[PDB]
Amino acid sequence: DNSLIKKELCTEGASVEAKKVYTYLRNCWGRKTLSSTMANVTWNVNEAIWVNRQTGKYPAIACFDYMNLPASPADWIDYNKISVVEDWWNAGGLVAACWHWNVPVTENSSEYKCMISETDFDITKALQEGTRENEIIKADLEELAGYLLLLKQKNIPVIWRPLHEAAGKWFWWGKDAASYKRLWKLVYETFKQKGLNNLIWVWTSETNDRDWYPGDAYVDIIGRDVYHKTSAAGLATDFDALKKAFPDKLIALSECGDVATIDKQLAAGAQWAWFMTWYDYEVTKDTTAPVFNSGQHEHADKAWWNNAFGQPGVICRSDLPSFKL
Ligand SMILES: OC[C@H]1O[C@H](OC[C@H]2O[C@@H](O[C@H]3[C@H](O)[C@H](O)[C@H](O[C@H]4[C@H](O)[C@H](O)[C@H](O)O[C@@H]4CO)O[C@@H]3CO)[C@@H](O)[C@@H](O)[C@@H]2O[C@@H]2O[C@H](CO)[C@@H](O)[C@H](O)[C@@H]2O)[C@H](O)[C@@H](O)[C@H]1O
Ligand SMILES: [Ca+2]
Ligand SMILES: [Cl-]
Repeated sequence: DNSLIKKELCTEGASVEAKKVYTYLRNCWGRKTLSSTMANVTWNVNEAIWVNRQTGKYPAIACFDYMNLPASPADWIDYNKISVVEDWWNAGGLVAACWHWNVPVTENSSEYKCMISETDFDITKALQEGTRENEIIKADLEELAGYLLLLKQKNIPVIWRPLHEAAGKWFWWGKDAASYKRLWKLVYETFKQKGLNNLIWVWTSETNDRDWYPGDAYVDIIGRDVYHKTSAAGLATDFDALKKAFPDKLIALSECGDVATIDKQLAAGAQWAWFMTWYDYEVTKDTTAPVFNSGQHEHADKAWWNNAFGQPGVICRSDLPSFKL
């Protein structure tokens, strides 16, 4: 029974494809779990290709990262070149994106980071009109809205997960809950101003952090990021806690590495809407290097993925229905 899960996206006039994707996810709730991989760093499906070469199947969802706004467009990274994203969608896969929001390490720096230990960027100043920090984030949102509009123009919906792990307090946007929620609302309202109706909004919870929750008007799905947790009972306890906290929303395992196998998690009752393994930089950065074939992987290796795909409840790319017209 999925009747508790809200039926409509929080976005007024959401795109036809985004509604189809959301409806399918809602229909899968409690029955199936989608598989997902992260890009190697930002803008490729190298980890999806790796999983196929390890297992014979592709993950359902491929995720991309808009982290490289400061350098793009550039010869080595150009978010205007959306062919990698179109190709994956046109091969029948679902598209996701997150955003490590990189900001100057200090005033006038040419180096950009997101962790609080590596940048003194102040969110309080970023929300004050016209400060250096405010003009920076407004210019980033303006550039990113342009990139996402290229996908909306192509009728590609995006499972969109910005500003993640806020209550872990290790990113610059996790200074305090009140400014965090103002920043989320600013992103949401900016993207609405630019007509981005193709986004399904995923808010990443640290559990027990309702004061950081941006609110029902700005969130569609709840995400949870978990590393180094090999007790399946522990993961199911987290799953059930999030379910009690947000009874009307899908709950996903939006990042994971070094976690119990999916069969153990499902047996324990953790029925995530999807799981996405993080990328292993050295293994998948080059699909033609010998390391690409080893099967070893810092977050989920060949055995883990072969176990996941051997489960009835797990959806691979070929199991998905069509989300086009
Ligand atoms: O332009 C400004 C930027 O320059 C630097 O990054 C560019 C550089 O990125 C390399 O990947 C890094 C990435 O920068 C992150 O630091 C990433 O952090 C991840 C953590 O490792 C961990 O996994 C965490 O959970 O998640 C984080 C988010 O992904 O790590 C990776 C790996 O170290 C890599 O892509 C480089 O290739 C790239 O540099 C370019 O390289 C090409 C050729 O390969 C050159 O032609 C270009 O001129 C670049 O040098 C800086 O780190 C950024 O923060 C930012 O300042
Ligand atoms: Ca740029
Ligand atoms: Cl497949």
